[PDB]
Amino acid sequence: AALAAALAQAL
Repeated sequence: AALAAALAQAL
């Protein structure tokens, strides 16, 4: 989830 969240933001 952590990784999910961050990329959501990044992309």
